[PDB]
Amino acid sequence: KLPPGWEKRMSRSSGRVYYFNHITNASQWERPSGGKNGQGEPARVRCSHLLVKHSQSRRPSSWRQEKITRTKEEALELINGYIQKIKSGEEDFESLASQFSDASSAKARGDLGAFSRGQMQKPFEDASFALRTGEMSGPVFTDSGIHIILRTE
Repeated sequence: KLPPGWEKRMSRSSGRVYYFNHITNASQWERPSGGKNGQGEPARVRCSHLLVKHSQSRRPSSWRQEKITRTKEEALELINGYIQKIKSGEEDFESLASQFSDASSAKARGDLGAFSRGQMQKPFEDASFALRTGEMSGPVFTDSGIHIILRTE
């Protein structure tokens, strides 16, 4: 049971049971599903994203700063921080993407418009098509950096 990529898990050195998606890297306390079959994946999706680049990004540079020097671990720490902030309700995805995304799409609040498979980098693509409308991904790693993805359509 459970939608694609989803599996029930438990925290190490902890007992907290939760659900994790191996494709989007998303984690949540709520069970992802409460019967539709042969549904497959959407042929086209619309997603927004928040990208945090690091020194190993295929291009350690963005509109935010001339030279990206933070490491991958530092970027992941920032990504985890944005996720937690969005999940608490303290900040919203759009405002954080507009302010802190190292991607130029920040001017459009992270919105990338609609796309099909074969257009984006594989990891980003895989997470995007495994998301259901309104869902947000966990940390997704690509050559560009680390992203937080939100499917809007």
